[PDB]
Amino acid sequence: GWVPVTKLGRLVKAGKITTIEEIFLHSLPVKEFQIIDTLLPGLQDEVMNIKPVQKQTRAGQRTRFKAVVVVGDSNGHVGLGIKTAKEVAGAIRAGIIIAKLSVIPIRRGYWGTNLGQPHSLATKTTGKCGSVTVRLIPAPRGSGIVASPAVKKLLQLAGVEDVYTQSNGKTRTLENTLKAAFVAIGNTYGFLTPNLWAEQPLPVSPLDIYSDEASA
Amino acid sequence: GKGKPRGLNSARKLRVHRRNNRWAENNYKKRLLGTAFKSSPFGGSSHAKGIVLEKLGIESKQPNSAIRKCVRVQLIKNGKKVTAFVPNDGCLNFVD
Amino acid sequence: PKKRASNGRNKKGRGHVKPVRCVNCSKSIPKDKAIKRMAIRNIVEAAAVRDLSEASVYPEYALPKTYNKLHYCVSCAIHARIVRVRSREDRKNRAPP
Amino acid sequence: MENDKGQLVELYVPRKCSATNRIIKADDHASVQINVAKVDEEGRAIPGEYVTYALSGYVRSRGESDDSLNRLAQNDGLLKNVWSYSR
Amino acid sequence: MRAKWRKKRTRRLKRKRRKVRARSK
Amino acid sequence: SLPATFDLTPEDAQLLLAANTHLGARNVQVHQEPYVFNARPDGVHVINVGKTWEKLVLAARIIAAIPNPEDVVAISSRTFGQRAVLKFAAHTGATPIAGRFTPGSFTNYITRSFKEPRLVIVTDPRSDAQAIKEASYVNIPVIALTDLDSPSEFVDVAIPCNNRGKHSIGLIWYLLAREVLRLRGALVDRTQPWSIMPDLYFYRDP
Amino acid sequence: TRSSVLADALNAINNAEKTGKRQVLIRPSSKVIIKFLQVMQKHGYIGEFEYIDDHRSGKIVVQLNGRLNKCGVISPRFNVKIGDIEKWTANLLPARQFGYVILTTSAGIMDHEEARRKHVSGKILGFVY
Amino acid sequence: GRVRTKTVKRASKALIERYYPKLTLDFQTNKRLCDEIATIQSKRLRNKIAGYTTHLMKRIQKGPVRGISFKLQEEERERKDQYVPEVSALDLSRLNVDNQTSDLVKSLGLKLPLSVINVSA
Amino acid sequence: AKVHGSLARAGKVKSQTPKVEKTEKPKKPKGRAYKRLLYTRRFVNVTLVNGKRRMNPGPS
RNA sequence: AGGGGAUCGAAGAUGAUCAGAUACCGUCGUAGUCUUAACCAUAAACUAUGCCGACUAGGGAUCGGGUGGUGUUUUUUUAAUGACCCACUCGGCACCUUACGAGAAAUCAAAGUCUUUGGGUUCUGGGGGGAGUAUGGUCGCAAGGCUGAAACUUAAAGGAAUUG
Ligand SMILES: [Mg+2]
Ligand SMILES: [Mg+2]
Ligand SMILES: [Mg+2]
Ligand SMILES: [Mg+2]
Ligand SMILES: [Mg+2]
Ligand SMILES: [Mg+2]
Ligand SMILES: [Mg+2]
Ligand SMILES: [Mg+2]
Ligand SMILES: [Mg+2]
Ligand SMILES: [Mg+2]
Ligand SMILES: [Mg+2]
Ligand SMILES: [Mg+2]
Repeated sequence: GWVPVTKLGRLVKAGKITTIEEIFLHSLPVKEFQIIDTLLPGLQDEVMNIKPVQKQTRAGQRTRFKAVVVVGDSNGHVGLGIKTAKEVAGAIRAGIIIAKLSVIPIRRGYWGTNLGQPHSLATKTTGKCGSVTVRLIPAPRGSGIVASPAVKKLLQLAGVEDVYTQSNGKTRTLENTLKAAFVAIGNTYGFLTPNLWAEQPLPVSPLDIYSDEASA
Repeated sequence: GKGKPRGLNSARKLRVHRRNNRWAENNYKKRLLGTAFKSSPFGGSSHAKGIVLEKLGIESKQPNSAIRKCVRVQLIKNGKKVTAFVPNDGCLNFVD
Repeated sequence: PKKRASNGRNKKGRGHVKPVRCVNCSKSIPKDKAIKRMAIRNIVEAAAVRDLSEASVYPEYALPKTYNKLHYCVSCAIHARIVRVRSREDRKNRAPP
Repeated sequence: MENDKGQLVELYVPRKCSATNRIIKADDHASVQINVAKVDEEGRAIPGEYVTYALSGYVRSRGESDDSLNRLAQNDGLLKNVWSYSR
Repeated sequence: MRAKWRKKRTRRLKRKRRKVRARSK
Repeated sequence: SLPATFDLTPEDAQLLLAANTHLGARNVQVHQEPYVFNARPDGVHVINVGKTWEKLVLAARIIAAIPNPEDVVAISSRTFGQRAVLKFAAHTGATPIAGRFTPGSFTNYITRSFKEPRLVIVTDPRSDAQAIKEASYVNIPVIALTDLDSPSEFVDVAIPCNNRGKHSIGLIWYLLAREVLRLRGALVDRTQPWSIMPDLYFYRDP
Repeated sequence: TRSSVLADALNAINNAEKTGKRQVLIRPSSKVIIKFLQVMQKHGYIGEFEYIDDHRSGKIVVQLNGRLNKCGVISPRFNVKIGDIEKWTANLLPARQFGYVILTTSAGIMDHEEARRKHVSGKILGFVY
Repeated sequence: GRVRTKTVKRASKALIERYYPKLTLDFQTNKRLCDEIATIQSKRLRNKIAGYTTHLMKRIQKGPVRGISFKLQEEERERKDQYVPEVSALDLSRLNVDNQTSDLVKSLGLKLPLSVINVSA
Repeated sequence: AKVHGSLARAGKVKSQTPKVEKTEKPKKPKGRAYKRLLYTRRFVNVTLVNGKRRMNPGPS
């Protein structure tokens, strides 16, 4: 069982909030990972690499392994979680939890001639993460993911079909190349396009509409 | 202004500036100076023919301890002397 | 990198400060880089004046005071239990102890 | 946004900061949703009905969430001259 | 080593070369 | 707008003046404070008493809009606020936190003092900067009593007042609970003086 | 010294939009300023703007809104041909369904689309999106 | 060393919080309560429990000790909290106001008794 | 360094390796049939899927 | 090249120190330190931040000028002045806080307004060495300055932080 302790986990157990769409609309923090795997049961985990990092001690080195894990369903959502632990097996489970908790929405648009089922990104998006810049230029149809193999999977798992990529700095130390795209692929819902200028009535957050279910 | 001139009529500065800094490259240096023609015992070619003069007992760099069994060769077309390695297990016997 | 912002001294807008010499070893240290410690003292003591007190005409005369200005250097100051050393976070404090 | 024949796409039309008109990302935890009750001719609150205000994390980081609401509320009439346009 | 007295070794070196060179000239 | 009954009555204007609430800070000023008015010589500023009135009702309007009374939280760490915070929270849900704030009371769900407030109240932003901090981390609004030297950073609608004043802090807390109860329905009569004396919400040294 | 009033004007417009403001002061308000902003306000990016007439050169006060993303100048003003409009719009626009490349032609100041609707070309002034 | 440990600090603190109307400031009586009111695995701990109990019970005699709140202790704080004087200290004892507040109220348009006394540099 | 050394022991191990000859084995198919053969052992065969679908793990 | 040559003082003589000590330390000590006339063109000549122009956050202090204020003091209680006080301003040497911004971090109101990449302009760099060497010019009385390679060699020191 889950037996949640959180306002959102209580609703999600109660089934009062049905999709993550309401979570993202009012910017609700997510604390325990049961909220994710029950509202998005279609996420698949993919471990990118396991690299050891060592601390120097009085005598010898103790070893812990970094574990990058990328999650996401192939329609609209991606999560990147990086966690280190003593043993590789334990680090994989913990990095999965952070990856689900870090899930962000994605904006998919068109290169033009919006036939349907958007295939690319709506705008040029850039995410800088340290030295590296990762640029995501939307691509026309049939172009696919023109990207490095490690980045390619992160864009496959987010539902991007056609995209271009341009990099800078050291791409070949991947822990934050995958954080430069995550910023870029997450900055999709930050750019204000002319098709979003309209003003909305500010929907009331579910915590206030459904406050009658509070635990105490 | 980022350094370099941006004037619409400064192509002369940009082209000449690029010429002067192209010399810091190594391939552009060797190509235009023609060093491989003037040096590098071949004539810019990939192969050369010569006569074996003797065998050598060159010892290995760090970290490695071994004898490499090379040969001194004097080239035909220009007469220059080079040292060449004889790669395989025991192929120094065929190059006496 | 730069260990500190002023980074040796108070020279900001001068270039030259016409240096002085250390009181211990005579090192030609810059005057604004110096470690000036004004020394103020009584001419004799605050404890042995009792013995000198009964042996003086002009009762409670002045007990005059001795003044000095000492210019130490970095090597001399650090070596003799002076401003010697602090933590990286506490080097910003410009108030005297 | 929309495809060729209706069929609304681009889920999660996000909100806008009431002051800067920028949008609020999902990970913008420094943003605030403000519900202010409206009271009519009785002095007693009417639960469930609000005058809603949303502020982005940018203004709150800069310490003008208070100032923005002073002008925001006054324009709706639920304040008085506390905010003056001329400076 | 330090750059002052590798620079200084080279100047005593350059002094030596011009001295022996001028003998041929 | 307002029914003109929420307007500041003269029988409450002297209380604000009897508590020296209009007394501001020194010549030191924060530009984020447009509430200053008509400074005295020797470097004394004064807050327009008109402003702090509807700034006060606005805070109660937000408080009354929160459905559950206990989702309101008030934070006190300063000496002059421990008795005020608990007295205000005695007459409302408005669950109080006083003394040590044990940082991580908003995040870190496994902490003993985990709280998920719909809106918090802090007496002094500088002494309650930590309480203001996580409210900017887990999406929580903040109501603060602010003088002209206050750090309005990460603070929603604020009350211009004199946090230095001994009775100014208590009275503003008092008028806070008075106006919250009236809107909720506890005080049907607006003209009724709320017999509970404002001297209740004060600080005593012994 | 000052070389482009448009660069100084548009930089002031961006720095006010970066900081969240609704207004900015523009000095010294050349003719190509109004023409640049007149194009900008027709597309809704800026809106109301006001010309303060001092007897020296003029001033402009602009009322802003959060629609604008970036508004800059490409210097030098290259000659762009009717076939080279595509390269400019691909390099300096976020996408090809929105955004405008402002470029001066013999027929006044216009965007990259109005140039295509009129099939005229000229020199490039800047961009707003 | 004679500095008591956590297992002596915490067990003792748990007693006054719950046995305030109970075992007194005399050690030899306290230790004959602990041996039956609490299951302590070792005598040496029980002897140190009734030791730090007496030390804390001797503190509570003269004033209260901060960090200890037994529910009988704070009635002084849920009786002093309602302590209110009938004098109504917020009322008028005769209000003084500087010339700044003189025209401040006039700007606000309120009728208040203003015994104005000027305070200036 | 040194350019002299033991040149008398060149080819020490190659001339020292015991001579084991190639065993006679049936010919493998060439061209398309090899792709037919390789496809069978990899995709429609589950012979070596021990933990990771190894191709030529050592005998164990 | 003169004048000067009181101090200190590259060379050196001694006394130490030391296994050695032609070093550090102690005693002396010439060229110089000083100056006039003429050369030298270097410095970690450092803010290791080219110059010009624009905009973008708060705070106090100070220097020069100025503005206003029944403000204070001294003169002739009393004017003007001058010196202080308060508020503001223009220019300047700086400092304090924070990061929405930048950076590789250290840090930075400039090292910001840069993959959302264009204000103008000058100079310099392209792995570490060989090497600021060789060579040819050129300036200088000289010391050397300016300009300035190649052959050949080879995966091997830090700007920065972290743990020991
Ligand atoms: Mg690259
Ligand atoms: Mg030009
Ligand atoms: Mg200098
Ligand atoms: Mg130099
Ligand atoms: Mg330099
Ligand atoms: Mg500048
Ligand atoms: Mg100044
Ligand atoms: Mg100055
Ligand atoms: Mg290179
Ligand atoms: Mg090199
Ligand atoms: Mg190697
Ligand atoms: Mg280092």
